[PDB]
Amino acid sequence: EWTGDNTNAYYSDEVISELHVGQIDTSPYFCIKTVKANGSGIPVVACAVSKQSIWAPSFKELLDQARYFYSTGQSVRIHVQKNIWTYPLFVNTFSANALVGLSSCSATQCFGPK
Amino acid sequence: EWTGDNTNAYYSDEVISELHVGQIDTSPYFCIKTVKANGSGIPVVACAVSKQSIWAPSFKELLDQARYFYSTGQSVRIHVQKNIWTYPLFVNTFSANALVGLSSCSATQCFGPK
Amino acid sequence: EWTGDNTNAYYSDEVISELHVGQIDTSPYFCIKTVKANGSGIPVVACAVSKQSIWAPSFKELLDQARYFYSTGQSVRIHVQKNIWTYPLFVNTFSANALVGLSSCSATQCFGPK
Amino acid sequence: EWTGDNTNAYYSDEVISELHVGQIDTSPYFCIKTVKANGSGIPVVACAVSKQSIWAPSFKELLDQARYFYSTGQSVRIHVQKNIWTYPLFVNTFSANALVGLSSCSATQCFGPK
Amino acid sequence: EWTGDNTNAYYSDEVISELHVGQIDTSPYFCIKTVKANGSGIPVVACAVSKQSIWAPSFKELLDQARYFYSTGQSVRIHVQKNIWTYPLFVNTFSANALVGLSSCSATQCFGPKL
Repeated sequence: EWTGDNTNAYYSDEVISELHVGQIDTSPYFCIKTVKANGSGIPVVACAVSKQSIWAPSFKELLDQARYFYSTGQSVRIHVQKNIWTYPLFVNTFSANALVGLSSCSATQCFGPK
Repeated sequence: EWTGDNTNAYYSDEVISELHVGQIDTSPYFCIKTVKANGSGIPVVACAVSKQSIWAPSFKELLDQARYFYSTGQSVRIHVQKNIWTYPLFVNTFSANALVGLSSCSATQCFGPK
Repeated sequence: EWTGDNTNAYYSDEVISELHVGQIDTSPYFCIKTVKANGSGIPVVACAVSKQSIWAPSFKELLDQARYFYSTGQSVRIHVQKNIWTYPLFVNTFSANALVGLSSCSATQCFGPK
Repeated sequence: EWTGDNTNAYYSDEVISELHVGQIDTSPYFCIKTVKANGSGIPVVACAVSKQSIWAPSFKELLDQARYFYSTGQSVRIHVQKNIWTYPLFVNTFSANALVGLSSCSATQCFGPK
Repeated sequence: EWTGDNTNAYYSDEVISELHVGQIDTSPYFCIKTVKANGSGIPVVACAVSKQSIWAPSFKELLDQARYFYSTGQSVRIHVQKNIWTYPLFVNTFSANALVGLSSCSATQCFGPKL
């Protein structure tokens, strides 16, 4: 598995606009909301859940990095794997996307897989 | 269990105004105090205790997130479970509320369950 | 045991003026110096020793919180247990006080036990 | 082995211009892009993979230090070992350089091996 | 052993002017360069190596603290044990000093062991 696998989805030139932390079924988790920096498009929602999914090893790295990029409001590419979380009420509040990666974006390019 | 369960309570458009750390019965703990950004209402007090209650696994995550929102002073939704802590001098100093989640808010919406 | 036990001492409306990190007998330790915000009185010195005493589990939490309040210079309540540390030159350089809690005091009262 | 070994390469007076975090084969990883502070030359790309290569033990230290130097925009010397990473798609997006060390610089010199 | 043992050395009112992170012989390490705030004397270099020397338990504590003091530029007292590291090339680039403690200073006194 890799953040960059073409079975994962990504969204470029986004800003993390909201951050949430909680717990589900013994797992601390966090979710982020991101919107296009130019103000267009539809928001993206993705979550990371501690000890849950193949992406569990990266939970702390992603939490720390989402925190940083959130605090600067800088433009980023968000990488997700769709249809991972299955609790329907959780999915309805947030989404089923597992967050799998984060890349800074310049005015010209995003530093990550495409 | 989930932050979003309707057996938990929540308060929106609050700011973390005080923060305390300590230890009880060999467990690190922290408490926060939040007030409405607009000055109305009464304060919310909630505590997390590192090896107590079902919310134990997210102690560190909530401590780090509470520090972040405290240092920025931004408006948040605080999620609590009432009537958890039982030590009377502790409850009277702070409250019986366990802290179970923190959601950032924009001017119009809070990014978390409701 | 609890930060708020009446066998412990506390000093309100202080600021953290100095911070030291070191090691003794294979244990990381830190100490802080605090003074009344208003200049009155004498300083308080207290240390946490990572591997020693019932307060050991709270070492990291206390160090992280000591660092943050040190960096802001905001008013705090410092909570200590007196006469616990024993190495004579250590006590004489610093003190025999264990640091057992830190409360913010940005308001009328400090947010912690008294 | 050592960051300063003959058989590693280094590039001085660089600024960390991009940062990416992800996961590959159960291992969190991060990559950075650096460019010369004075605008000259060609960008350097280097990655660290938490469970892989002889540099694995330093993953957390390098991640934290890369993050700090990124957040400050300050001039650094970057040390890499060439031809480490093998997954072709990964190398194409980023590079095969393993990050093995970061050194801060002043105007004239960098504090690290030469 | 103790940071404050009189067999250790210390340098008061120093500014942490450079910082380096790397790896050696399986261990993450970091080194710092300090200079007297008043401009006098010679720079001090000291290093901490994860899981090496008696001071290994304090590696993360000292790294975090060295980062903080490095980022502020404030005046500090640096405590070292001399002649600890033996890698020849490593010592040539940096020094043999193990970092064993850091103390903040006011303009008139450092909050740490002396003598």
